[PDB]
Amino acid sequence: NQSVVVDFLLPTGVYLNFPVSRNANLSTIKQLLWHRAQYEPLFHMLSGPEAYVFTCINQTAEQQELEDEQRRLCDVQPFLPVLRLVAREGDRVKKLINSQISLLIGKGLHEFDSLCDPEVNDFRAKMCQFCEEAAARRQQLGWEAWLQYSFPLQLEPLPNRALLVNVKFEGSEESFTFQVSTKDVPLALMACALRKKATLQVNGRHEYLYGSYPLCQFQYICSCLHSGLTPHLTMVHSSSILAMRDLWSLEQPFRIELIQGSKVNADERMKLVVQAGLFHGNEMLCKTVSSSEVSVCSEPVWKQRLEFDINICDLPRMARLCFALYAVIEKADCPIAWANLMLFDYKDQLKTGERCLYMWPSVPDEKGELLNPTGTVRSNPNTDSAAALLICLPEVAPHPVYYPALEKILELGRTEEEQLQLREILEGELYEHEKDLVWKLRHEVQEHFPEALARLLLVTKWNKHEDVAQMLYLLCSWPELPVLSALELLDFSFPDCHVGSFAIKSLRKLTDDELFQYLLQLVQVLKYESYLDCELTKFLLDRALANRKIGHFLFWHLRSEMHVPSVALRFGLILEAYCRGSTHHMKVLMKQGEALSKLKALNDFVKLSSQKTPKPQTKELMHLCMRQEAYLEALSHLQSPLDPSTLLAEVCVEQCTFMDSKMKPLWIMYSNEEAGSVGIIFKNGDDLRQDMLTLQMIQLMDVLWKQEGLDLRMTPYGCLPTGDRTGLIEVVLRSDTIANIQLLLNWLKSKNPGEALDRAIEEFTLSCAGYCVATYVLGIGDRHSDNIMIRESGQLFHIDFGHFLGNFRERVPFILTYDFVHVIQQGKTNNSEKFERFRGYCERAYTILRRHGLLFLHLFALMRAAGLPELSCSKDIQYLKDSLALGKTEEEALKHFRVKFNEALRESWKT
Amino acid sequence: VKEDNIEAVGKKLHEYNTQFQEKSREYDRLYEDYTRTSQEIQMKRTAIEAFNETIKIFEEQCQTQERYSKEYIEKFKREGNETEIQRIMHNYEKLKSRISEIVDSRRRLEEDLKKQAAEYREIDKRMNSIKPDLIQLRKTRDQYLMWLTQKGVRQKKLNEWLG
Ligand SMILES: CC(=O)N1CCN(c2cccc(-c3cc(-c4ccnn4C4CCOCC4)c4c(N)ncnn34)c2)CC1
Repeated sequence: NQSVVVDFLLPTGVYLNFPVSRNANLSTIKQLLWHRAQYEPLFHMLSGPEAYVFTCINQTAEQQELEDEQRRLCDVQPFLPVLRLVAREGDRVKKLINSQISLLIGKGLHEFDSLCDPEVNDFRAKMCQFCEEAAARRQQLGWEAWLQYSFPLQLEPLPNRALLVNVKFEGSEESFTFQVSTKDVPLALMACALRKKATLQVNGRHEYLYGSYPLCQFQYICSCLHSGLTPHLTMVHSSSILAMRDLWSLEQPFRIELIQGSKVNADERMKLVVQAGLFHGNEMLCKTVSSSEVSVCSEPVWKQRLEFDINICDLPRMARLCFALYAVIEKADCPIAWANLMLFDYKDQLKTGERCLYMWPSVPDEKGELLNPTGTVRSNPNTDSAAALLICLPEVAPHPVYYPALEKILELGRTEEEQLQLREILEGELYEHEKDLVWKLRHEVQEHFPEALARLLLVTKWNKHEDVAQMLYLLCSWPELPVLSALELLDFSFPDCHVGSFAIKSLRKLTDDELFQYLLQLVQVLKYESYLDCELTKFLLDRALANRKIGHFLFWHLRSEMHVPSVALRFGLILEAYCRGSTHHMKVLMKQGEALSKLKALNDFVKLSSQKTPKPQTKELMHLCMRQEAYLEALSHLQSPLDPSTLLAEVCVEQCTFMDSKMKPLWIMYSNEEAGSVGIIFKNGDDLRQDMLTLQMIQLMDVLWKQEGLDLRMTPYGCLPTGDRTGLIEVVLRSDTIANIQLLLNWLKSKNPGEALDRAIEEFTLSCAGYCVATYVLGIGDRHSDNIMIRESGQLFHIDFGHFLGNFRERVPFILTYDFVHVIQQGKTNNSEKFERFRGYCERAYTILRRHGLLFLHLFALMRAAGLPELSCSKDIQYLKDSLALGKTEEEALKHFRVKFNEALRESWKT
Repeated sequence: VKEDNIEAVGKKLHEYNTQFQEKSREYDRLYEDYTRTSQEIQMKRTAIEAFNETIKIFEEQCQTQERYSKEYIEKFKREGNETEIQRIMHNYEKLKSRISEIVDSRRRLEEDLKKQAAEYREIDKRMNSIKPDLIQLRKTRDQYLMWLTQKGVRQKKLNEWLG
């Protein structure tokens, strides 16, 4: 129904209840209320309508002050249709922001207060302040700085030709087209127009042309040059920009009081054992001490003491007490649940007393190991149903003990035949005989092998405080490592806080552009964190507040995981902090999140409306739902979540469709009368993370190649997971699938006549090589004409990747398609000149990738935190060592690549 | 490995793999439910917090109505306006009646959450009885795979039994 009955509570205690339209705005409802309230008692005492503001209990169970009375009741979505008039004044500034955060981050801020944890409350106090300070500090800065913040430069990674460039001014429909040099700086490009005016910003985009760079090094100019089109720009100065802007003594063994269990669900014919071990990363600190067998029931009682072979003083800072509840058939074992705990709290104080750990369910995998030390060190948020273990750490001294401070830690820390024996070892598993040598020659590792720090940190005995001090002492004097080495130190195997801080120290050298390429891995590594406040969170937030594009993608990387119970608290806290310091972008992210919320409901409609009526019937039934004022306004005029510099303006409801596939995704089209015809795909039903990782990897290859002057004309279209099996994919205009084309060289003829056909043939050859090399390296199998697409320009590209590194884990061979070789050869049967140029591109692309092989290993290794099943173990990473032939020499690799190339060509003939 | 003949072990590898793929599909369907119920439960629990939040507001209103009416019931009584007092009290009778509707709706959700918390715990019991069987079928299948690898069975034949 269009109408809904609303309960109204007047400040005099008077209760009014009447129907209003679900599509009515609050401002209108307040007027309908005053009209009825006059015919009810105590009206004379009410102040004017404008003196009051509506209050509601929103979806997130939080009180909301409804200041923007232009919002419709349907957009407001109160839990129950109940509204209360309250006093308008009372520092509304914080009240509006706090409310708009809870809606935007997909979790109520009161859920953070409810927890009653000082760690959560300290994070909020420190992080929100730091972020608010940076935001205020940002407002202080000039027009130039703020422009670099909101619209950072989008540059490409050379000859000097002539470019015909258009120019214009704000409001003015008069253009002054003049030519300028390809290698000309924008200061000159504007000066040549300043003189041309009397006698900065791409229009229809949030992309600006400034700084000490040549016109051709920019992405808009670069696309304009290759696509032929002339660049249309709008000259703007300061005026319009400012409008936008505004103790080691405790030698007693470690003890644990395993008291009770709660809400356990298993077969009553069994017994129940609780295995417990101590961990620092992936290594054991001692032996896996187990409990006694107790009968299967909901609330089991042990009241047993578990003593570990490690004296309290030898415990490292990042010590983890890991638990697992197993159901054994008296005297295959069943893992019920697991839980991890930090022995030292965030304030460095060694935890003491009863701790109730809400346990996480165990999942049967290839490595069925009893304990799970990698798992979250937080509690299960489902405290309602989740099983739990009641443990108690005992008292050790009259006063609480803290892990020794850096001054106290660095205090206790201060041949030639073996010198060759170290060189051979540091040349990736080091055995007990190798570990003991590397440790003795630790001072020689810092001196002659600073890059081998990671090997050294692993050999260190983290279960003996003497060894730990010696290592940390060296770390506090270790040379600054390159970004590549720092990336490795972010892995779960290096959990010491000082190692993370040394790793971050080296990541601070990253340019905003290089950091963007590792942003997804960096967000994932936060799952390996133990405390909420850490160097990585600070780094990520500091960077997000320094750059709007980084901030944008940090928002969506964190938001799209707000459903995952293990990260929901951590990610929630970071987003609130990001929001407090980015109030401007907070308005953009609200416009995006609204359009996304509408499209889910529009997709949910089309999913059901397809299981009834045919395709054109559902199409017009969809268009009607889209033509609704509350829908059309939400879906129109918003920054593209895939690229925030893209303005999605006017929805083309006639052009809008859905795709007949496994999850029926929505094809949404946009037109811009100021820009050309941008499109987006709203997909719901299947996880888009794998596709985003694959595309990010292809983009990295594309950059790495472009850096060595090799442009393989790749199509890195955007793919952004926005939530739980929800995402967006960028529409590549003027393109179709190879299969649909073969219903190929005639398709290129009918799209590139004359001298344009030889342009397309080169685009095809260049993109073919890159996507052949890329799909081989990533092990992407199941590559057929249905998931390979060609663009009218000649560029070939791969779509929908589901199967990663073999995992259909069998080796995927290099693949050359007959049809593609045919096109590469221009139609000839034998065209050695063309074919060998193409083979050269494949060999060049592969060689460049090998040079940056460790970057891909380090990046994939950190991506193991994502929980993707096709990327969960060392063997998945091993696939890349083999595909990139990393354990070979460049010449040995190139001859095996050539062998696989020749065989790909021979097998192409067979089909 | 029970038997000791190549083709006979090969048939069992196929049977055990089929039995493994089947039981894995059952646990994956039951982990789909456990994940779904976990999400539905935290929804019902936040919706319970919302009803409590709504009732709080409705109770704050009665507090207001009682203190605020005090001064006006006393004033309209002296003016012979026993009509205004009757209007104020019947509007309050109206408010209180709606509270009883909201309270009852909060109670209906408490019934659903109790029934769904029992559904979840039975799901976890149904998963924890499949895990020992699922893990055993994996180990068994793997030992037969090794047995035939050791015996020198070709990858083509091994793939034929698994697939
Ligand atoms: C104009 C129009 O409505 N058309 C013509 C083009 N049509 C068409 C046909 C075949 C393929 C496609 C198709 C698939 C994909 C794609 C790349 C990655 N994922 N996906 C999709 C996302 C949703 O789930 C399926 C894969 C894309 C894309 N990026 N741009 C243009 N077309 N396109 C598009 C769809 C109908």
